[PDB]
Order: sequence, then structure tokens, then C-alpha cells
Amino acid sequence: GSLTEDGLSYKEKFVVRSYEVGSNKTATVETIANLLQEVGCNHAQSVGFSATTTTMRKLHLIWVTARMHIEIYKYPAWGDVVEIETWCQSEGRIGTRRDWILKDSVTGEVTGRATSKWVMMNQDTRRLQKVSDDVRDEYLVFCPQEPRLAFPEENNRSLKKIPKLEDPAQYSMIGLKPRRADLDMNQHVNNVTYIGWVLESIPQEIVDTHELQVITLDYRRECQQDDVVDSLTTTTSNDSQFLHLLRLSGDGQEINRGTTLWRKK
Amino acid sequence: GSLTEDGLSYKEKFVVRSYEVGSNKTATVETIANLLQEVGCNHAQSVGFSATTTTMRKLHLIWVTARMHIEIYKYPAWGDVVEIETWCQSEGRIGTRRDWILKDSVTGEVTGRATSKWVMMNQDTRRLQKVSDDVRDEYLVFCPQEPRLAFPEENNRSLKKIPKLEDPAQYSMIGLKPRRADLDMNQHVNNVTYIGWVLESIPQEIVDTHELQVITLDYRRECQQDDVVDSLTTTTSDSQFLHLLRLSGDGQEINRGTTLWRKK
Ligand SMILES: Fc1ccc(-c2ccn[nH]2)nc1
Ligand SMILES: Fc1ccc(-c2ccn[nH]2)nc1
Ligand SMILES: Fc1ccc(-c2ccn[nH]2)nc1
Ligand SMILES: Fc1ccc(-c2ccn[nH]2)nc1
Ligand SMILES: Fc1ccc(-c2ccn[nH]2)nc1
Ligand SMILES: Fc1ccc(-c2ccn[nH]2)nc1
Repeated sequence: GSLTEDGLSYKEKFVVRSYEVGSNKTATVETIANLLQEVGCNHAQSVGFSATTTTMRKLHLIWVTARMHIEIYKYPAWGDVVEIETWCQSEGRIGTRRDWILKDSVTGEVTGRATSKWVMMNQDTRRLQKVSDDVRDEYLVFCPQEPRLAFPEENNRSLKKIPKLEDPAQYSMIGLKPRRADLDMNQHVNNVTYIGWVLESIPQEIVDTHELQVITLDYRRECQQDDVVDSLTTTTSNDSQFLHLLRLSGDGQEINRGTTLWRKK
Repeated sequence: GSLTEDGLSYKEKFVVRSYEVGSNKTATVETIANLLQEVGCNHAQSVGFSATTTTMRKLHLIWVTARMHIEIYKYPAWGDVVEIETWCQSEGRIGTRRDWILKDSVTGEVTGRATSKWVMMNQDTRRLQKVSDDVRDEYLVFCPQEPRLAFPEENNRSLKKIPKLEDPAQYSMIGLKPRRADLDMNQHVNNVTYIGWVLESIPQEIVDTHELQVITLDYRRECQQDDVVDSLTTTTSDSQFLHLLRLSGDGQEINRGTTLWRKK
């Protein structure tokens, strides 16, 4: 992996592993999400972050994901080489955006794209803050100054407000709990695990006869390593669409909402 | 990744990823088991295999793991490059063995090793069956002829019989269920998932104060996509543990194991 010529983006090649594929012998959207996270981490390391600054670490401030949007046109095959380019851009005091483009190394064709909104939060209190100038100014030398959008379309499917699924749900998967392998190095549930829990309530028949094209996930609250999750899905629709909700099995506190678009194989 | 000069073993390098590390910012034993699995599939691929022969495929016969034995001396750091060498060997009609050696790619020091026993099974009936001479000659030109052992020591840790934990267990984690990310390309629960379920009944303070040195796991029966698992652990002491996985309902055995932990 390396910063591009201009130092304002990062590129990395991945060979798809045997255990990274599903029934199609192609990469799951969870392997894709993990590769996005790895290249994002390598980009931050490459310019001397860890993705907080010294100002942020001093104030116990972190970046957390508010929205993930992924679009896949073709899932890579086991042993295929995929190339991912990633960069960040300020969206003012609200937060920052990380975008990705996925390419077939052999053809150079775009096979997917992703974008993500991040907000600043106090580690301890869990309270959001707007981004100070001094923090804004720290990152600005690592980001393009002209807009560079994975989803340029002034109004695109990555920017809808997602509605709250109403009881009763059409489909559900009850009593989901994280195991150690779902935790990151700070013992929080990995952002990708929530993607997996959302998809657990899609019926096997959809998964057997459709491919996931688009997923948008909002992150409201985190599942604590000793919480239990219920996953709820309702059909909203040759294209199939679904509304998704994750909530704590007990009190019914919302942790995520989302939408998926599937096309027939 | 490439077969070695003599065509009788396979080598592959891996850069340890951000999401592959635990709270020590080193590779989990599950990330290590995944890497063993990946180099193993690449070795089978490099010499023409499915790791079944066209004869086996016609008979609806597969290889299934009876036993996994892993010993780690140092877990690789995030960003570190680890080199894994792997090879197979007949143990006659009973089954075959796959061995691995893990090296630090910078120092060339051995940081771990693993061995596994594999038995032939009819995919449909799930009946064991011993290995025929036709299905043996096919594999023997891909395997060293002189014995080559990751664990050479005549009657060593990897060859003990594992006893059945007795209720009540000291510790338990119940209601464990696989998700799609736990399945392989044939929609079976991945061999590595069971290692994760065994370790789920180890208390957090052990995991926080010890590093895992040795794990031996026997594979008795599959967890189906819609089965529920209970994980049971009892201290048998360095700290040592006996392990049992069983179906939450009828309490049918799917695995047994032991783990050895060193104080950090
Ligand atoms: F689905 C995703 C994709 C990327 C990430 C990410 C990038 C840096 N840290 N985490 N998280 C979830
Ligand atoms: F706004 C952002 C975008 C990316 C990241 C990130 C986390 C780990 N690598 N990169 N953090 C905040
Ligand atoms: F909010 C963020 C987080 C990370 C980055 C970043 C990492 C490497 N280059 N730029 N930029 C903004
Ligand atoms: F711990 C494990 C589990 C599975 C495997 C394996 C090798 C080839 N297929 N599966 N290797 C090590
Ligand atoms: F005895 C063996 C040894 C290796 C394997 C195997 C399966 C997938 N890759 N390698 N199977 C049985
Ligand atoms: F039972 C087995 C399974 C796989 C192999 C193998 C794969 C590559 N070389 N040898 N040998 C014996």
C-alpha cells in the first residue's frame, strides 16, 4: 500500500482469501467492509495519525462512524486481486467523509465504491462535538481541497434520511451476541459486525437468488460486549429493497437503521 | 505464495491486518488459524486439487479435520509480516497429517507451529472409511517420503487423548449460534469458528493476564447453520483448561479441547 504521487490519497492491493468468500466463491460485503477498514487504517498510519491528532488525544476525542454507504457492481473472486483507493474530505464543523473506489487490478474497471460520514465524540462522556478550527487545520494538509466524491451525483442514494421500521417486522433474527473475534483492539464491537447482524434477518432465499448491490447503515449507539441484539427487516419494494433495524433485545433501544438493494442473479 | 524448490512444501507471507489483532495489538489465535487455512488451500491449489482428487469427487468423499494442534511462542504485531510453510504426509489408511511452521519474516525465527489429523468421509452418509491405495498413490508424489514433523517429540502434547469434562463445568457461555460470516463457500460452519467458541468460556481476566501458548481441539460432529452451541471450561491446574462444546438442546458433543496459558 502507498500514498499516490500527490500524497492526497492511498492505494492498496488485496488478494481475496479462501475464507473471505461465500456460496458464489466471491467476496462477502463483510470482507469488502474489512478491506475498506484496513486501507483506511493504513492511510492514517502513512501520515502519522492513530485516526486522531495530538490535540484530539489530549482532549480524549475520537472519530466515530455515523453512516456507511457501499455500492458493489462485481464482487471479486477467491484469488482475484482488488485495488482500493481511499481519501478523506472535511464537511466543515459537522464531521469528515472517507471515500473509497474498488478496481479489478487486471482490467482497471471500477467494481465498487463506498463513502462514510464520521463525527467527533468524547471517548468517555460519549457527547458529540463540532470540529474546532485547530483540528480542521491539522487534517486539511492530508485532504484534497477541490471536492473529490465517490458519489458525485448532487442527489444520490448515499444521502437519503432512513425511516424507522414499524412493528411488526416481516423477518427477524433474535438474540445476536458478539464473541471476542467481533471486538477490535480497544475491545469495542467492530463496525463490520453490525453489517453482518443487519444481513442475518434477510431470508436465505433472497441471499441464494440475489446479489447485494447497495447498503446504507446509520450507527446510533454501540452494542456493549455484554448486550444482545435483535435484527429486523421488512421488504419495501426484479430489484428487491429492505428496511433494516438493529435494537437491544431487552429495552428495544435502537443501535442501527439501514436499507439494502438486491438484484436477481 | 509458492511451492519450495523441491515441490514438496508451500510458503506464503501475510501482513497482519488492523482488524486481525486483539487487545495486545497482536494476531488472535483465530487470525493465525485462518492463515494456516489459507496457506493450506493455496498449497492444494498449486498442485491441481479441488483438497479432493477426481477419484474422491466421484466417490462423494472429502477430507475432514479430526484434530487441530497449535503452539504459539510469539503472536505477530499488526503490520508485521509472518511466513508460513506447510506440507502433508500419509499416516497410512487412518488419514493424513498437515503441518505448518510460522516464522518472523524479518528474523527468520520460528514463532509458532501447528499439526492437524484429517480423516476421509462420505459427504452425504458422513461415514468415516479408511483410505484406499489408489487414493494414496495420487497424493504421495506431493508429500515428502522421509518423515517431516512440526512436532517430532515421540509421544508429545499433540498426540494425547482428551478427556470428557464432567458437569458441572467451572465456566460456561451458552446460546452460541453461527452467522453467515461463520460459514465457508459450501455453507458449513468454518473449522476456525469452533476455536472461537471454545475460547468464549475462558474468563476475561485470564485473557487479560495470560497469553495462549497451546490449543488442541478434537472435531466430533458439525454444528449445522441452525444448531445452538454451549461452551464449557474447567481449570485443570501456567494455567491449563479442559474444554467441551455441545448442542444447547440434547447436549450432543461437537468438540473437546485443552488450552495452556502463560502469565504475561
Ligand atoms: F464498513 C466500514 C468501513 C470502514 C471502516 C473503518 C475505516 C477506518 N476505521 N473503520 N469501518 C467500517
Ligand atoms: F473522518 C474519518 C475518516 C476516517 C477515519 C479513520 C479511522 C481509521 N482510519 N481512518 N477516521 C475519521
Ligand atoms: F478525519 C480524518 C481522519 C483521517 C484522515 C486522514 C488519514 C490519512 N490522511 N487523512 N483525515 C481526516
Ligand atoms: F485451524 C485450522 C482450521 C482449518 C484448517 C484448514 C486447512 C485447510 N482447510 N482447513 N487449517 C487450520
Ligand atoms: F489431509 C489433508 C491435508 C490438507 C487438506 C486441505 C484441505 C484444504 N486444503 N488442504 N485436507 C486434508
Ligand atoms: F490429504 C491430502 C490433502 C492435500 C494434500 C496436498 C496439497 C498439496 N500437496 N499435497 N496432500 C494430502
